[PDB]
Amino acid sequence: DDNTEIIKSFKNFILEFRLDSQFIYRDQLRNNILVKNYSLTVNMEHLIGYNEDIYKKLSDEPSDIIPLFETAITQVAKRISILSLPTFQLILNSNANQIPLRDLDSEHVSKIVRLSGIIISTSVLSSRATYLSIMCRNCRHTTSITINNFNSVSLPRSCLNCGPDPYIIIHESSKFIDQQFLKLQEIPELVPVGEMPRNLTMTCDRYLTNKVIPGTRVTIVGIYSIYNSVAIRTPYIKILGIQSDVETSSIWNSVTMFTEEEEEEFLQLSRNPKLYEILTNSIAPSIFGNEDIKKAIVCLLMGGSKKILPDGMRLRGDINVLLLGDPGTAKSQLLKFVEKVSPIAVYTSGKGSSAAGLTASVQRDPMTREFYLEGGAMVLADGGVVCIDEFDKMRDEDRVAIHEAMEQQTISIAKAGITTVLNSRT
Amino acid sequence: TSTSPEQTERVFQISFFNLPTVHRIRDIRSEKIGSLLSISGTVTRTSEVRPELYKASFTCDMCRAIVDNVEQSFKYTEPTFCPNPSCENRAFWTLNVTRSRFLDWQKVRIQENANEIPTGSMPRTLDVILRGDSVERAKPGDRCKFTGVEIVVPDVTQLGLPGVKPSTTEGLNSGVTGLRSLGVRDLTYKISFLACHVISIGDQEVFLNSLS
Amino acid sequence: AADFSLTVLRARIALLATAIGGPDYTSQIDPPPYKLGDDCLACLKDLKRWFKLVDDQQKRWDVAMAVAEYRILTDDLLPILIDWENKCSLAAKLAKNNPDHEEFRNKAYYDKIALNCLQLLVLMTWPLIVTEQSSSNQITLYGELKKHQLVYKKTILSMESGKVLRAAIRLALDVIKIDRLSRTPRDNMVLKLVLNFFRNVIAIEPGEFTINTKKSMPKKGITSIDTLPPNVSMDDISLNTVISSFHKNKVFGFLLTLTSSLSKEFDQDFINIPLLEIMFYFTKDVNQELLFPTSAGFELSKLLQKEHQMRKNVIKHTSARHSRFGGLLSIQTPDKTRLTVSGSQALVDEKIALQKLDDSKKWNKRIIKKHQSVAAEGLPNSLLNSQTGKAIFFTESNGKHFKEFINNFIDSGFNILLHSVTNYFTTEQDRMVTLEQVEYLLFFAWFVKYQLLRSKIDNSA
Amino acid sequence: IDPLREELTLESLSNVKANSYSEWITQPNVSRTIARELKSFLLEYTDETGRSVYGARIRTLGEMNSESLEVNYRHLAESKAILALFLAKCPEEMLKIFDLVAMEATELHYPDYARIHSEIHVRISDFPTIYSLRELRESNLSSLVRVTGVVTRRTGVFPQLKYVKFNCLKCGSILGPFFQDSNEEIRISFCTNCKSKGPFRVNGEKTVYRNYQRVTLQEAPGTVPPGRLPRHREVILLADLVDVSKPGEEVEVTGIYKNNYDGNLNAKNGFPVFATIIEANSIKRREGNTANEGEEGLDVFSWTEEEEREFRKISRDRGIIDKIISSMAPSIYGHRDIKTAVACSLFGGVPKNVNGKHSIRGDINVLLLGDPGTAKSQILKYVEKTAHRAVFATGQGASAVGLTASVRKDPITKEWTLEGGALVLADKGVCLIDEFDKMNDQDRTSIHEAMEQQSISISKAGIVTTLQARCSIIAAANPNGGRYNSTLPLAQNVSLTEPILSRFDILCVVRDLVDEEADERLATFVVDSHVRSHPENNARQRRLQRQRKKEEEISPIPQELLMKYIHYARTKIYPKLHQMDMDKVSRVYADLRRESISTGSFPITVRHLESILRIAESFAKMRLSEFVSSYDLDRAIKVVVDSFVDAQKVSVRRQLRRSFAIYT
DNA sequence: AGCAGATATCACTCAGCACGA
DNA sequence: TCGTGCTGAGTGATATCTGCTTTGGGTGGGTGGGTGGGTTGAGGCAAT
Ligand SMILES: Nc1ncnc2c1ncn2[C@@H]1O[C@H](COP(=O)(O)OP(=O)(O)OP(=O)(O)O)[C@@H](O)[C@H]1O
Ligand SMILES: Nc1ncnc2c1ncn2[C@@H]1O[C@H](COP(=O)(O)OP(=O)(O)O)[C@@H](O)[C@H]1O
Ligand SMILES: [Mg+2]
Ligand SMILES: [Mg+2]
Ligand SMILES: [Zn+2]
Ligand SMILES: [Zn+2]
Ligand SMILES: [Zn+2]
Repeated sequence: DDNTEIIKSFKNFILEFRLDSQFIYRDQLRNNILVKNYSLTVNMEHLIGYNEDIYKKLSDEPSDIIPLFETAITQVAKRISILSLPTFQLILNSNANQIPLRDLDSEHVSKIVRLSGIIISTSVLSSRATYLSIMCRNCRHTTSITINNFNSVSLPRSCLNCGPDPYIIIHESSKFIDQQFLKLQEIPELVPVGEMPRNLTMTCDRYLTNKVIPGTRVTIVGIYSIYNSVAIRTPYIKILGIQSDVETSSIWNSVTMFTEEEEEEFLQLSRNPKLYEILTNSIAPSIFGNEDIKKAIVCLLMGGSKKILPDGMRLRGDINVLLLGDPGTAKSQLLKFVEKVSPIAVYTSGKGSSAAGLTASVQRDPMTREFYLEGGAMVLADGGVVCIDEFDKMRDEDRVAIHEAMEQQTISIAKAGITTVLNSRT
Repeated sequence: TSTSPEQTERVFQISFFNLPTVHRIRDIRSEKIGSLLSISGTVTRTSEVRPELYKASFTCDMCRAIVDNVEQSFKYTEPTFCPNPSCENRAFWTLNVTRSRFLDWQKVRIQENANEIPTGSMPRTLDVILRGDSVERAKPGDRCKFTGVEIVVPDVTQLGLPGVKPSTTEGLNSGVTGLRSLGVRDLTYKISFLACHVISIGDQEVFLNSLS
Repeated sequence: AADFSLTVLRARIALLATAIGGPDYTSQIDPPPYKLGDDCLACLKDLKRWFKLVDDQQKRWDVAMAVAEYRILTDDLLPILIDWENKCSLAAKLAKNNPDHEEFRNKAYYDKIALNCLQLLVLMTWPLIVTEQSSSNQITLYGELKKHQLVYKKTILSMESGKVLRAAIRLALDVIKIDRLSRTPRDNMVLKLVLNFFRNVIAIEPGEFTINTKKSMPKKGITSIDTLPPNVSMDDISLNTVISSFHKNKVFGFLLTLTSSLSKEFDQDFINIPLLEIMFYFTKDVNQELLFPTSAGFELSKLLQKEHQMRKNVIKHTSARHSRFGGLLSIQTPDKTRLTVSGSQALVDEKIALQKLDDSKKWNKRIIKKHQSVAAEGLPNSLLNSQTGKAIFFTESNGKHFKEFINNFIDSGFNILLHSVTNYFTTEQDRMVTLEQVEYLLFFAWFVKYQLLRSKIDNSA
Repeated sequence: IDPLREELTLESLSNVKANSYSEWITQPNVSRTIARELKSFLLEYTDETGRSVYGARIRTLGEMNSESLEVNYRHLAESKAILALFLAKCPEEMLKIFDLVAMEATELHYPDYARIHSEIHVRISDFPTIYSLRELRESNLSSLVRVTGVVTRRTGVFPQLKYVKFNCLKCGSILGPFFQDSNEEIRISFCTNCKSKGPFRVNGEKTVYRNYQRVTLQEAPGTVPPGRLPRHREVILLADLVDVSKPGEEVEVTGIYKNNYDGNLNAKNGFPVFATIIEANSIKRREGNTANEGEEGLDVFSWTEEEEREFRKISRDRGIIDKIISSMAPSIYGHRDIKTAVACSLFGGVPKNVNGKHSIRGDINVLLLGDPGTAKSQILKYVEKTAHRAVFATGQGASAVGLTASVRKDPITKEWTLEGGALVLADKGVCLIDEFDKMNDQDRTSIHEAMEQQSISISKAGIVTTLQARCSIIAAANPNGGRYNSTLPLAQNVSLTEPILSRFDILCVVRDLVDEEADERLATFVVDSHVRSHPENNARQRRLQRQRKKEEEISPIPQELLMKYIHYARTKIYPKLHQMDMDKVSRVYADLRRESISTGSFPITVRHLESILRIAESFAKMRLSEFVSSYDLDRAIKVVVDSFVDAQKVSVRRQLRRSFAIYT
């Protein structure tokens, strides 16, 4: 009844929106379908402009309204692509005020919120159920279930005599999707007085997976929901859209993501006869002098080229710089600026560091009783720069662990039955 | 100032002392269970003070009837029969804390003195329970002389507890069975001590008043 | 509807209770003296009107439960009566000092308040009887009201060492102060009220434990049969406490005076039956042998020896070794068939073997017992249902006082009381209810047997 | 007249006619009377000044969009003794009625406040009786208690169901919502309609959630008997109370002592023993506030509007800075150079972030290098008392990770976790390190990053994180050999290295010299102070008046008012520099560098120019001024130049003082 | 598979009356 | 006042069906506990 009307309203919004003479979402959906990208990104300002009632309905009960929007998108896609296709995904963009991660409480339960933080951990992709094929043990009755991933579903308790829970899933006829778990910490500047940073559990589906790497600031739009692991519920965030300032896709792939307008801006800048002076002046504008150190930092950021010989020998292509000087030289400020400007960077204190901190650590899983390897500053800062302040303060033991990382750009671990050679190109 | 509505009957406690004989922890036997005797030992550990249910009061779920003065054994106890002729409720009760009575409770762990210990032997240990005013009268490390009654403590787990799933000697410690409660289970016993007396062997105007 | 009306009833009675009066904390004298409210007499009259128009005419008992909930009795009526009695005692002392000296104002109003308080006390303390025709509300509130009555009796016997008994005695003596011919029906009604108050105070006792029988009893079974309130023990309501209070407040003297001048200076029609009921409730649970027996140590030693002999006889059935020793016996029947028994006593003895064989059997033949609840007929607990040997444990002083009281009554007015009761009852035999028949017969039997025993013990009486 | 709407009077309310306090309070008429009396108390209560305290409190509550009205227990006790007794004996229902009557006094001022916060909580501030976790017994059950302890363990904030809705498995009927106790679970056994033994699936169309948190309160080391194991209790923090107490802090907890049935407890002990908890009503941060226990209120550093007006009036005075300096440690005779530095450190500077790329520290560090008996530890103790957040540490008593942050394995989750330290606890506060020179090298070196970057970096056991440490450090040290040698340079008198010395903004060298006049004056002042503090030398009002009279002798400003003033200035004032003599500061810096070129001299770097600017900002802040004036800059220049001159040797001190006479 | 709780359908005891002795 | 059924509904009782849960291991959790078991390896910390 009402669901059909909501779906019709969403379909009309998709098929009728236009700001000048291009149907933005219709054309976007067609283009996405062309390249086998079953999704659609919707700007919430446009939804508010088209009809405020639709936005009110979406905001009131997101977990119950979003699936209807996905169904409408799927129907419109079928109309536009097939001449008489899994369920499409809805990705939202908004400009609402960002709520501090610590300000999330009971008042924000089951609502769309926007917040920013730092990703500290990502999980291995799991498998969720969308279309389940089931059969009854006794009478062998074939049945199907369609499941949406939004949680306010189970196998029928009663067959359609058969005992409780008589249905068994047939796997070869079912369809699954991808799922991932992320841990989001709060920005250091936003932490309250004398408090440890807070962690938040988050989940992403399908096309929002494999979008972020640990240690990168991101902005998240999602639903502040709760799940029962007796009078309490564990909070979590259902991601609806990820916005980051670092092109992670272009970093972990040889593929490079840059708009044509970008590529041509970076060529024009490179054509500048004196780009070297511009970049030298662009580093630590608030620090006087130290021109040579600024040039060295520019060279370190740019880095060299790495060659792999036919015999297998590999030549390093990263540049390391040491600053030994008197107090008040502004070395720490330069290190902080380098950490801020580099696409990937980790700022660490020698004093407050360890051998296992800076390479990788053997960690036992509490449940499985199995040993895994976590990563340290030189694995988290792979492909970037590691700013080791207070280098002199570092213990010998700790220090000695850095040699292979610096030169061979690898980490060798032989502990608790784990024999592996990690990659640390920093 | 005002009338106090809560004035319950006093819970008198009788404390004995000056027993002719003082026993050691190694001298405790099962023939003296339920007898008044004194023991001496060194306090090892002291638990915190807890409220212990003494005389419970319950209200009927159905008809709101009230059942009072339900004596409690080592386990939690509830009524079985509603006092209302009309009411059929048997096994549906809710505890009422307002009308219930609680007592102070503390667990003290003691071990035999070093001089009494046979050479090259592990010290022997015993559990002493203090109630009422005798609470927090023994501190760890002290050498105390307790006077009280030797008791035997069952396995309350076996007996059946609300919301609790039930469950040296190489399996030779087999308990007693045959009880209705213990349909297929067995009951084991533990020797403890209930002490009623504790003796620890080991501004101008206020001061003047104290002196004789 | 019903629940809302119950809430309104409770609220209105609570307002009445708060409006009756309370202690005056302004005065520095401690303990504070009770102060009467502006409309104390009106409040008592309204409470009596509520009792008449709701409790009885509508066949319910919600008013009594509401009154008990807000402690109207233990906090208002008993202090009022005690204070009035103390004022009268002070006036008597002043008169002794100087007969013309007086320290009373509004004496009529105080007497009116005291009389209304005594009437309400009798109303609240009247025996509770459940019949077959009793409404559902009456049936459902039986146990709670009995518990409240127990609390009332304990408070009456304890507070101020029971001075309300002295207040009632003074009220009765006020009627006694006027001649028999000058005695108006109101005075006789007051006398009957006082006697009924005493009878009710003696009569009250714990009720029965009523259990629904719809369903066969569970695997858990009966836990305990306890009807006592939370903060009331059997020591507070026992006949020992009643004897102590009566001796302290000289109730026995008043009763003896009434029963000695019976049918001579009084109208017997009003007084004969209340006296008979009072004495029956006095002596219904008392065995006469106990009254004619440190000696406690000697008896304790004898009982310990008896238990020792019983334990010695029990010992032959116990095995010296532990249970798991595991001795197996085979016993041969007259025909060549062997039966198996377990236990050392089985091997060492044959009678024990056959007893164990018998005992081991699982099948039981059904035994049906015809049990009649005494509360069904409205009778109180007495010798008829009390288990044989149930002994009322008196203290030495209380036992002496009770024996002296009974002896004085038997030597003073038992003859006249029996004659008057027999005349009145044979004149009105058919109207007898079961309670009156049982009461008369038990009183006659008890007193005759006690006199027989005392005559045997003592050659004088 | 409807009987349910009739009400009694106060004297009649005192007379109890029920079997228990809860039954008396729950009665309709009694509840109405209690609510009316509480409303009257809130509306009509007046202090010595004569203005409605709670009217202003409600105004402030509405202004700040808060949901907690603080009520002082003493005020209620004096105004309405019976209501205070009821609150003490039956906290639950009394607090419910008090909460209701508070949203009708708030709503009186702000009619539409219900659209901001649905409910308002009442918090009791000063309960007369204080208990220890050892002293708790069964007689305190279901009654308000006040206990102190250490927050050993903490949980994350969880949403808890305010109301629980049940539906029959079989029948399908949905039972009405039920109140969720904070203590233990609510279950339905007997169905009103269905009458089914079977359980109910728990479902609800719409549920209202509540903030929930639990902490492990432990006896503080100070209060526990020496050498005995501490006792602990579990404290439950409901909505608006969460995150107020942080692990490792010392707090006073006002709450309800409650007990519940625990099966495992019974099982383990073998006796019918009930578990116990505390339902927090109010929390007071006792950390570093041992000497401030004589005040009232949940927060002694908070201020009212009238106190803000008084602060403004005080600030408008010309000689405010001199009075503030004189009020620092009034019991210490002289050392007007150690008091000025302490005041500057307490007020602090303004941190700056230029274009989001450059971060500049805005805190002032002070070091006291002096003789054994020159009143340094007492100064540190006074700073600890006055500062809003302070931490005290000793030389060898402090480890390299006891300061800063440390890594442990979590007992519950069996995973590596991060703990705070001295520095962390002193965020936006002060860290005091007595016996600085006796510190281990390793220990000492720890604070290097923290003292300038205002951040802590940890890379241990797979934990890669950066914390915030915006704490100022004031340290006391003894010169090498136990006594300063004024002939040798400063560097030879101490074992500290150049970086640590440079990180200190102000250096105060204290010398003990024999002088007849100085000795006479110091002895006279010490004797007078000792006589003044002799214990023998309304009742509460009389005590306060005599204390004020004693204080007036040695301090021009009340100490509590001084702490409130410092907190207000730090929180609400951020001075800026717009007009200033560039050439003067540049020349001063150049001259300082030229004179410091000498070997063994006190190090000079850009850090000290920034310290001059910071001290100017602090001096401007001392007057609650929004802009730094030329006088403040001149005073800061004089302070720094005087410290530098005093740090020199005897032989060249005269020449240095003559050269720098222009600036000072 | 075994165990504990429960439903419901299975008999048996005291109850009492008609005939005659 | 014995003997022999016929009536009988009450008061049982015992022969008979309806729902957990378990082992131990994270394919039940950490608002069931760590004194009911698991448990050897790595890691960080303080006293040394
Ligand atoms: N040339 C400069 N321009 C601007 N600011 C400077 C310059 N030199 C030093 N500073 C300031 O001096 C202070 C020195 O602190 P910083 O932590 O940067 O020093 P550092 O060289 O790392 O020394 P250390 O070895 O003592 O840690 C910083 O506030 C920095 O802003
Ligand atoms: N200038 C002073 N004014 C008042 N009292 C002082 C002064 N200097 C020292 N004292 C007294 O002498 C003692 C000095 O001890 P303390 O300062 O704690 O030692 P340290 O200086 O090594 O920390 C204090 O108790 C203090 O009362
Ligand atoms: Mg540095
Ligand atoms: Mg010192
Ligand atoms: Zn089926
Ligand atoms: Zn019932
Ligand atoms: Zn139902």
